[PDB]
Amino acid sequence: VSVYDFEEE
Amino acid sequence: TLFEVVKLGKSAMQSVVDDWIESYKQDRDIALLDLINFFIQCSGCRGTVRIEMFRNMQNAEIIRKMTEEFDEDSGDYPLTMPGPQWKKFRSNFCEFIGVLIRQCQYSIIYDEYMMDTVISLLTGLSDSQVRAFRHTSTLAAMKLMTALVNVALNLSIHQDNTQRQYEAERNKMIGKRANERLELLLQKRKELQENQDEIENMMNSIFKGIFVHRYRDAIAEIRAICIEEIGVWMKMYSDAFLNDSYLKYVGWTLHDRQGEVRLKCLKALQSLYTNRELFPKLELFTNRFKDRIVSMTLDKEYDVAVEAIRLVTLILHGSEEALSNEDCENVYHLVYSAHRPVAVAAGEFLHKKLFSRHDPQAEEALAKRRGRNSPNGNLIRMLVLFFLESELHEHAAYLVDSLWESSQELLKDWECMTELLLEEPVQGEEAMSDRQESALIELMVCTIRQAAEAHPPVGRGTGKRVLTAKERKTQIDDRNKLTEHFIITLPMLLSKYSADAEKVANLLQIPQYFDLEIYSTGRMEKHLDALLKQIKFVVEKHVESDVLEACSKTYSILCSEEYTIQNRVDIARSQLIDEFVDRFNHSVEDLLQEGEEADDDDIYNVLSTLKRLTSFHNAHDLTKWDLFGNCYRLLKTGIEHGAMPEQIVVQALQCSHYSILWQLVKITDGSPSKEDLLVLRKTVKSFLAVCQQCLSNVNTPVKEQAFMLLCDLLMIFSHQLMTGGREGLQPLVFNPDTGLQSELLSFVMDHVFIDQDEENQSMEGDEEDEANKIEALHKRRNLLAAFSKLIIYDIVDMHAAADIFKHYMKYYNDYGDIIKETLSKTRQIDKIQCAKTLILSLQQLFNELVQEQGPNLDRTSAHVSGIKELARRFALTFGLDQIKTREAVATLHKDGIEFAFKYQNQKGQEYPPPNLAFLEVLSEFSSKLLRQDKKTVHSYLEKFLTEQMMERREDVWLPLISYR
Repeated sequence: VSVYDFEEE
Repeated sequence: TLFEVVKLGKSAMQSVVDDWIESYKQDRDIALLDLINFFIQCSGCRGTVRIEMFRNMQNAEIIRKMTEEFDEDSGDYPLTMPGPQWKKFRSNFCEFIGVLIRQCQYSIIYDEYMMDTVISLLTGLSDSQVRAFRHTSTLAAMKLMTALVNVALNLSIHQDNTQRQYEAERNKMIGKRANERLELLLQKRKELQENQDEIENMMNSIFKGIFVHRYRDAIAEIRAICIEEIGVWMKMYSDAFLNDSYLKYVGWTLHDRQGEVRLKCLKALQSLYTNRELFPKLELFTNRFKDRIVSMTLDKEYDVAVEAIRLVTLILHGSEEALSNEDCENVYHLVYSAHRPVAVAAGEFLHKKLFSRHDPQAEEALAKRRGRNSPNGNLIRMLVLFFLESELHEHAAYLVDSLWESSQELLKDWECMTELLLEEPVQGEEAMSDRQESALIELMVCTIRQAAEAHPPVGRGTGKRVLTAKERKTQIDDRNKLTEHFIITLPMLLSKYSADAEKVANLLQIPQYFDLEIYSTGRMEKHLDALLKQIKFVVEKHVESDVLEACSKTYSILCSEEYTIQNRVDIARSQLIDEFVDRFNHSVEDLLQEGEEADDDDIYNVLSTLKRLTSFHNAHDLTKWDLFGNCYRLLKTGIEHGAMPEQIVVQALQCSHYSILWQLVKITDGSPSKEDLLVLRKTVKSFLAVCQQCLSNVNTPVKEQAFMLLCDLLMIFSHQLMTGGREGLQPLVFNPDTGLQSELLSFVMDHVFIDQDEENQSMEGDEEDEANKIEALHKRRNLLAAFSKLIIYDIVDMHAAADIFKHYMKYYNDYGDIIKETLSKTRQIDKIQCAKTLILSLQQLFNELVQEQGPNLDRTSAHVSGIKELARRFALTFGLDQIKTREAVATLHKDGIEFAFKYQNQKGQEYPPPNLAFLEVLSEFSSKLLRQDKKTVHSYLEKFLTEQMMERREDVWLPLISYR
């Protein structure tokens, strides 16, 4: 599920 | 001019694609220049790329220069200009990109020349601040990479074939030429592998350079187009795109604030379900975003709700896992949506879900019917249970309409629930419950009425309906089968349910849809007569007004003289009404005398018999049995005594009115006499006296019934009676009485124009029951509508209707429609007198203000503001709309000026006018609509004024200043 955690920029 | 050639009617798109291919093989630079020029002029930039400026200096400064050299005449760009010529321009543009890139997939696309410059320029323009460049570049590179995805699919297929042939050779080691073929296959496999690696390189480049930037873009349409097409790809290429690496963008984009982007997201999600199952990651994402899907089921847009319901149906096809029972009941309430497509989608989902008794949603021989009269019973059973639990409706009309097309074969199998209603089937089930019986009967009412008439009910109505041949033949043979089935079933249906009033009322609406000549062909008039005797037993056993109305309407339908059976039915009608005449005479001749007592039993018999007689006299001409003597004796002893039940007087008045109008029917028949003409006029005059007494009677429903009967009498004797080429009806014409007109106006004002609970002439309606406020409101609207219908047709004085026109703001929500329509119609009848009565309405409101507040008038209060707003909407109601446009305005201005100086002030001072604040009202009618007649109106105004009135300019005379 951790790949879908938005951490961009 | 490739932009113009592609735009202005390209004969064959592949032809100019091959022309570009030939030019590229001739020289790469000129064809690249032509393609870039095509894309730039597709972006709306009228600048033209040259050979050296393309070849030498880079793409970012090209983007800056074309931003400077956009050379616009308008802000529009070719992706949003009106339609046709530009719509086919956009389609040709997309098809040119697709065919051009896809045709070169074999040899040209591995030269590593055009895609570097194309990707760089398109990525830069997609990062450009200009919306036109961003949109056009996103579409261009988007079709480019879609074509590249297709190329990758073709390369994967070629890799699979060469791997299969490599393994096939590796089976067979015999042959030197076989080994040479093996080495050739290995070389081909390596070539396809490096081609796939190159395609993956440009795939990743385009993706991480364009799609990641532009799904976060501020433009909704770019994101919507991207999501729709990515769902298209993931539908067609599930080899590499069916993973969370691309579903993360879909999950992030599902929470978009724009309806169209979410619509495209739902389209993409349906593209993941359509048309192949099953995949585990699809169900993982479905279980992840079930809440978001059911959120979109209740979205603002109807399209998004429809797509979400269809996605739910797709999940039910594939998963049957994520949806919960509360979501199911939410969609069951969506079955009762006002919007018909949403309701029909919900009903189709419900039919798919909750109908699996013997249909496994699979092949036949056990799914439709097992050859017996039993399997479909349980489908009927949870239809009945669903109607029982659906307490959001007393009728299954919307539910059946939603379930109409999805369950067409099931809803015509009427024989099944017919044995599950009457004759106790062999299934061993429980007794058919009375609530369940009424529910099933209501379902049958809905299904067969939708079987006869195909139009959806009100709110769902369209009015643009066309009948095809298949539709009409299905309608006709449907009518045939229901006729032959239900002429059989209705006798013992009634025999089982004779005492059930509401079930009889429900069951007697179907015979309105029976082709009566089938009886002549089917020879089933005997069953008709059996049902006539059965409904005679019901009529003599039931006293309810509604069931008598239903029976009378049923008789009127079967009193169709165009069919042979009219004599046969008229036999039974005459028999039953003759019985009721005899019973009425026997009961009345003992009720009218005092005697002992009259008790409640004779009262009940008289009331029941007169109810039946009035009901069957409404729809049928029964004046051959002149019972107006008995009815008029009853009405006159009600006048004299006044101590006897209300409903008897109501029935007597309505029956006498029915007799009078049925006599009125047989005088326009081309044979008018004179003796019976004067006799009928005298009876009408006696009825008018009785109605006036009942209007003066203290009972308020009796007052309303007397009012509406008087309305009917006056419209019968109206001025439009002379319209239809009549001569001898002139003696019949009776003029209204002024005292009666004042009584009518007083009744209307005491019992109609009420919006509070202080009057207590309107029933409570506080509890949300059948006795709600809406019934009283609609009844008062109906009474006001009847009064205004008398007003507009030159019958009653419309100066009384000025007091109705003045209530347009105090009763806007209740009767503003009626007041506006009446004002419009009276304007269309006589606009001058309409304006005179309109300014009279304003004068009446202003005089009420004078009474309430005095001569100071509180010019800044809410009353004056409301009157001035009424003046504004009255002034905009005028203008150049009808004949004598400004003459009515001039007459209204003269009347307002006369009223403004009508009264003079006794003290402080002589020259200040009382009623001066009406000039503020008239100032809205002066405004700036006119110009030439303003001088004349001012000349009329200055007659009442003096020079001392002219010179003074203060707060008291501010209305005069504002008017001038």
